[PDB]
Amino acid sequence: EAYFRVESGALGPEENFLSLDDILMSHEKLPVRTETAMPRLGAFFNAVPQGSKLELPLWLAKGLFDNKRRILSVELPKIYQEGWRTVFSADPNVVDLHKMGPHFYGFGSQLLHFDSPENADISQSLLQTFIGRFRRIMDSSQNAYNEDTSALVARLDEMERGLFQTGQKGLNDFQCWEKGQASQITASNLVQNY
Amino acid sequence: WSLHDSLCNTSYTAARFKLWSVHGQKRLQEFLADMGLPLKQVKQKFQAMDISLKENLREMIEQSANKFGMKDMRVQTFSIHFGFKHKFLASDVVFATMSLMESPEKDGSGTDHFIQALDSLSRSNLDKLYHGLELAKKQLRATQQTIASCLCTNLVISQGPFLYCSLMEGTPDVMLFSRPASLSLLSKHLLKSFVCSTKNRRCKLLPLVMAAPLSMEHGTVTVVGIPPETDSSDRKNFFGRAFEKAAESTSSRMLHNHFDLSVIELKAEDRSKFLDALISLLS
Amino acid sequence: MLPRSPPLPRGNLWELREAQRDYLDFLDDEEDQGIYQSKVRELISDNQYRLIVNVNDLRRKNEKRANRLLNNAFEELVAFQRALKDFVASIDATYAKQYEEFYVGLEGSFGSKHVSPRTLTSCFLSCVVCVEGIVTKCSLVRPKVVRSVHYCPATKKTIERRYSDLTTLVAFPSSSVYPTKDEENNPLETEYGLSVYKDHQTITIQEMPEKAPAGQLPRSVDVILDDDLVDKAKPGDRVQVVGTYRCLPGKKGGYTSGTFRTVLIACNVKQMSKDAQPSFSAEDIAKIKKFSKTRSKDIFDQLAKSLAPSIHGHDYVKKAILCLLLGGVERDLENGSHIRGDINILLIGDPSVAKSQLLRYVLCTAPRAIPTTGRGSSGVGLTAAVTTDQETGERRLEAGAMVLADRGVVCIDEFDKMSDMDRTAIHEVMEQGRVTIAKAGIHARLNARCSVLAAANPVYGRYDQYKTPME
Amino acid sequence: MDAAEVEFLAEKELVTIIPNFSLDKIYLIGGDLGPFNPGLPVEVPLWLAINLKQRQKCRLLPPEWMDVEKLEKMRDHERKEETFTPMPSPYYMELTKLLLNHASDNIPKADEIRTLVKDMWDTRIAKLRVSADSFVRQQEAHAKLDNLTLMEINTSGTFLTQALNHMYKLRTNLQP
Amino acid sequence: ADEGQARKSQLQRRFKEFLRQYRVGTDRTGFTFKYRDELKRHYNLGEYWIEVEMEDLASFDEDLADYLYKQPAEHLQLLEEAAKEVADEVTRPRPSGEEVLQDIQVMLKSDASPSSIRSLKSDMMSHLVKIPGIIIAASAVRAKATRISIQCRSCRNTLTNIAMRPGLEGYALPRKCNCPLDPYFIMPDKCKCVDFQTLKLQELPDAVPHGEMPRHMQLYCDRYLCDKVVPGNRVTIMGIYSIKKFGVGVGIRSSYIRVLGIQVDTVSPQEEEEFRRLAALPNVYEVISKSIAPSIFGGTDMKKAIACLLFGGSRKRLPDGLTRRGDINLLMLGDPGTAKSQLLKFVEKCSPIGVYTSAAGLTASVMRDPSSRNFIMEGGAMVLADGGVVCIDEFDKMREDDRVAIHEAMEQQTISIAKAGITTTLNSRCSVLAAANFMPTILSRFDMIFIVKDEHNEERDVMLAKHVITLHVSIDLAKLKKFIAYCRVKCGPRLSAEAAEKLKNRYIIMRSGARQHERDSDRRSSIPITVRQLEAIVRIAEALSKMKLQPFATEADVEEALRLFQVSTLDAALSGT
Ligand SMILES: [Zn+2]
Repeated sequence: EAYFRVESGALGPEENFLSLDDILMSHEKLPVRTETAMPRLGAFFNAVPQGSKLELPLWLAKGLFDNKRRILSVELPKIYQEGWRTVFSADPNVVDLHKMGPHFYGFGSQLLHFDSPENADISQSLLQTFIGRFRRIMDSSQNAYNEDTSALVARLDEMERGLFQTGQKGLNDFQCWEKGQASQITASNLVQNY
Repeated sequence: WSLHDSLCNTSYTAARFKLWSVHGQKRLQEFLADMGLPLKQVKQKFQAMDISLKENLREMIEQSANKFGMKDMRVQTFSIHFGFKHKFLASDVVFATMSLMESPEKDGSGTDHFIQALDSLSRSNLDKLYHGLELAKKQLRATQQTIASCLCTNLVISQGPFLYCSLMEGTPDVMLFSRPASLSLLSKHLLKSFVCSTKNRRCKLLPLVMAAPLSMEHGTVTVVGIPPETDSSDRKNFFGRAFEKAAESTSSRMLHNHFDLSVIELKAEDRSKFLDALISLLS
Repeated sequence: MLPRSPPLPRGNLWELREAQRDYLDFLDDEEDQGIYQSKVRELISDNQYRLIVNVNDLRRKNEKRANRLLNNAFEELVAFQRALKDFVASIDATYAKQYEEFYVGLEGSFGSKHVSPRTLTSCFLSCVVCVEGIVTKCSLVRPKVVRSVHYCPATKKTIERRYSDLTTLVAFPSSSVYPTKDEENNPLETEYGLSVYKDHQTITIQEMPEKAPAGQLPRSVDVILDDDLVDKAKPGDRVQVVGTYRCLPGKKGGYTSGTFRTVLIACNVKQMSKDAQPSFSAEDIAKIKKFSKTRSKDIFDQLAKSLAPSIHGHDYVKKAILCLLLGGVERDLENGSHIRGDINILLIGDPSVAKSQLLRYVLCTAPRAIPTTGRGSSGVGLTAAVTTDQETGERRLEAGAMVLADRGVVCIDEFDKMSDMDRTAIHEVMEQGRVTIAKAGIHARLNARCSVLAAANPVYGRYDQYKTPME
Repeated sequence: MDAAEVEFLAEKELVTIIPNFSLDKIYLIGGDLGPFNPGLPVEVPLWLAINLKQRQKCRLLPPEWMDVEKLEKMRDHERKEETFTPMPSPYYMELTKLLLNHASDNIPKADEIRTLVKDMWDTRIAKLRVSADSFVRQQEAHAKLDNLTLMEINTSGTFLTQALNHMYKLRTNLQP
Repeated sequence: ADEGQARKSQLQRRFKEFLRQYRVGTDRTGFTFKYRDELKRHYNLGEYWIEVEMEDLASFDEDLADYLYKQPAEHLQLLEEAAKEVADEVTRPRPSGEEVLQDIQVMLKSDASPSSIRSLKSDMMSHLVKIPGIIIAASAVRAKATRISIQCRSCRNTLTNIAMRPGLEGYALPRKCNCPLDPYFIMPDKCKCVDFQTLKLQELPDAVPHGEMPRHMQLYCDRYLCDKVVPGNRVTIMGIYSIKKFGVGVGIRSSYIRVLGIQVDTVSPQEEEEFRRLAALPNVYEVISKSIAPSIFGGTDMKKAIACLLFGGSRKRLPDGLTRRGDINLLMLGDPGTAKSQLLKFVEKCSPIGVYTSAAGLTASVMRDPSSRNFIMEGGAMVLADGGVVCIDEFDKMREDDRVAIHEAMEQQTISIAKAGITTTLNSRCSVLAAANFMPTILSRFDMIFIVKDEHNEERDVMLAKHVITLHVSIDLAKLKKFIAYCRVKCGPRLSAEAAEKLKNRYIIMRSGARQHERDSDRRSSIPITVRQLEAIVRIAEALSKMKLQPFATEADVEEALRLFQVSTLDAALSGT
């Protein structure tokens, strides 16, 4: 109630520095093709050729990128390719955005700092998927009371679980006021140890 | 409860009907048949019984109990309604509270059950009352299975001026009555069944004295004393003096711990040393 | 894993007037990129009935119609197939009359319709669905009339008659009375040459084994193929049917039970598993003609080294297994003789020397390979066994293992736990190449030109290195 | 916010009680009260009427808008109109909870007032999730809520605003 | 006739005022409208069913809850038509995509004493009953036309909106078109349908009068009661005992129970921590292996090993799709002295999935069906155990064919029969815990052999006198199972670089002497090491290091596992010679 973690800026211009969600977000891998040799460090993948397909975290490919593609170029995973961008248009209420994740909107908004050609078509997928999956989170979260919700929440990602936990915290708080139950003073964080 | 499981357990029709001896269990059958109550509706819970039977139940039962020698069958009490389905008689609250405070399985100090029973008297806790009605049932079905023991085995000794009984640990559901407060009711129902059962004319007017083991480690039992039973008994007990003077004479180890005097804890070895001097003292 | 599209979306790179006038506008397709005017012509040059459509396109073109088509499939597919004949007459009216009626399949990505026979409830009635699963039977292809043509030898006229049953998209039960005297005066006579029949089958999809909750007997569903979709599925496959869902009522004696039977009137079929590799690039054939020329000295050894890297040692055995995977040349002389062109390999040795491994690799490498053991295989179940049918009750010859795997590979592991009376059933099918059966009411000769790869544990449990190779 | 503070803001509404004790004017930091003449009406803030009722020192009175007839017309007016219609008091839910729980015997026909209030509430909540779905569905940038009371706002606000922020972000991530 | 609808329009109004007005809770705390709120919260989620309770209905209006016990057929309709008029004034205005009001299947439960199947006398025909039992079968869901519409054939006259009656009763099509005699057919395009199953309920085992086979009854589930129970469940049905109307004796009918209420008899954040700390505590190993065999005592190795089989290694898919095992196999050789049957029963009881077998068989069979007169396929036990564990005793009693097939099934982990008309495959994913009493190859299909042994010294006899009363007298499983259920599904253990060079040098030196062992003595039978046994070692170390949620195994357990195996292979060494 007073532990206010630093929130995630993974949807705006640039992720926050201290947010433990973005730190684990950017760690996810991404495919690149190198433009030069990689001397003195070919141990991991001593030198590495130019024109080689490698898998690197996102944070690494932040500074190793330039406009001229001096060191390496990037190509998007298939989840954001043209293939799946039609699937997410058929009916977005069917996809398991936890397997295709578990950071869909967080990752996809950082792949816009690579000035690829099809950006005007990724920032339209996300917008049209989130709008598609809305009337199923506005209604399965404000209307699921004293139920086992661990199956209404099995196909969501970190940007959506944060909202499914705000619908419930406002349902279970009006239903606790209606029943004269939110008058008793209780232990706040000690019942967490118990 | 159902209408059947509450005739077999009220210690006022479980005495008259003698619902512990197969010879008189058919009396219950005849009583039910004289009213037109199917034996399949009487066995089902009362809230689910058909609506066409329960019209004048509380009259066709008072009537057909004259034909059997039970004329004090209607009493005067009160009842409360809260809402849509909440309907209590003032003698259901009592049997539920009295059994939340004296639950057998102990979960802490002596003042852990007291709190849970004080809780279940305010309307904001109908989940304890509605729970303390499943203990009060479990108790009442485990009392007619003890008064059925000491009357199909004749453990009521006629030790002279007063009857006498005792209990055995090996019998099931005898650790439930270990408390020195839930033992008075068992004895007071035992006397009511007995006085109706025996054929003598002397035993029908002698007070009872009962003992059941309290503590195996200290090796001690608990003892009570109840007035001579009758219909119009004045209810003026007299054992708080008898036990005192008897322990004084024998000079044994006793404890008058409670507030009422007629309940004592006694060494398992001073039983006879105490009892003989008491027999002589009451005379 | 959820198949939310017939084209695997991961690695694809490597009144009734509005509907009919909107479908036509969609089928114009010229002004944007000409995707379908490149397909109508394409099928006219191949003489096809139906064309496959992508609903993914219908969405981008017109969302309202794409939604109204996945929820009222009947009234929309009777307007699609009309405004398709209309658009084929707008190219070649001569062709547009060769065929009675056109058809239109579907494919793409339906939102919640991608269901299994276990999830196919009764909220999908009259709705395009896309069922996946295994075929576990087929029916006998039978004609079915859709039009008659009669004739009056007396009046020299010619009357027709149009038929319809409950397995149409319009569903009026017509009677097959075949009129013989329309007016009591003149007699009639049917003309079969000028009438119109069509094909008709009935298969049974069944839920995939590894998708069942394993507690029950997995659910099934009945499909009604038709009009040259007919033989497109054999027992034991993995299909993705895309067809309307329908309930067909009945009445036996003027009194109907409410219970109905629901079927799936298929209008496309897809084999999920790719079991062929003839799709090569010109860059690939370039690579191939390079590699075949680089060095003629060391290309065989270099081929065999890269055969099964997951195994150490056994270079000779890999060499020979490669020779198997290639094969010889089957010569058939002029008089009619025949000489086999296959290689049969046998591997014996102590336990745990990767024999089963080599077998399980040769299985997946070659196309059309069949596995088999030495105890789960009888002498007759390998080649061909006689049985009967349940519908007709007359005998036939079910093909054993070594006849399914024709022009293929058969992998027999623990070839030594096979009784003496069972090996003998192979001596004809391993050299002469064809099985001959003369049972009670069956006299047949099946072609079984295959190749055997077999593994056998030696006697004495381990190879006593002192006795002799023959003992 | 949270319901237990809307309930705090709602205990400032004025109601009318009938005391049965003698007391002279009191000068509260929020006004004046009294004098309390036994058997004579007086108007006080709720948080005092409730607290005096619990101590058996008064007898409440039903507010005028709390009539079983005018309410049976509000309940129909609400279902006819297609926008949020004006309501008797900005805090009617909390009034008809606190009153009817603590003074249900001084209010005639409590268990019909209660059902009509709940009928109104169950509609004004249905209009919200339609007015909060067209917003997203059409990607608006403004929405005029007409006569929403603070309680309806607070029951589904901390979700709606938090799910519109994540939409503004997704809609303005391509400009730079 | 005219008073019929006038009564109904007065019952459908008193069943509506019940849902609209019934409250709970007291006046001190605060109230709660019980059924409006559930109607709304179930409609907005898209469920369309409430669960009315009969005690409430009784306590509100006493007459209605009696009609509902006497004429349930023609009153459930009024109830379900008032639930639809209340769910309309509560959720409206529906937002955009739905504006047609659905239909609300009103279930109903109760708290009343259950009858039994043997107490269904014919005077209970069309009265709500309440019986317990056990589901024994389950049909496949089908359609059932509810609102049907017909059409003439010749003149093409329609007569639509006809409503079927519920239950198992058909409909009598007219014959007076107003055209030939019966000119009416059904229009398949216009007929609303709902699902329906058909179960089979057997009477509880402890209520058979014990001279015969238990009797059973037939049910009829509906829209939302379908696919709610699985053959093997305990239930409590509230149905309308009724008769089939599809119109041994002259006037005999069939009878079923139209179910309209069903019940079933029997993870957390804070529960996670009692798994966490227990996996983290220093002596995490022995605490389990101590509380997995209370009755039988002696030689905890035979209990050490069983601890791993409950967890198992992990399933890897190399790039080649060449998957690897994820289970283990165990053999307990030795005399049948009934000391092992106890252990089998325990491991079966405390398993997430498990079957103890001595019927159709273990593996699949091909049997000539009487009806079909043809061969059909019978998947036995090892196809029903998905990831579970199968226990076997008397490994020489099983049918010759069956033993061959179990050999192949433990070899490949799937069963593929190619016989008369059957060519299918069934993935066998289970664990074999075998007890012996034998080729060097079926023996080598396992990896761990435990034979039994004893002594007779008088201090040993003091140990025996101890063990006497340990049986003369005669960490919990209820949480052990729910611990494994979370441990198996959260750990991804592999080996660390050092375990590799440990195992290489252990295994090479295990091989290096088998030569001089078998080159001289060669007693016609022995057992050498094989790479399958090495892979068994690796998948044992995985299951050890999964006890601790430790994502990387090390030398912490490899040597003790190797010594466990030095026991398990020397056992078969002594037995086979
Ligand atoms: Zn007609």
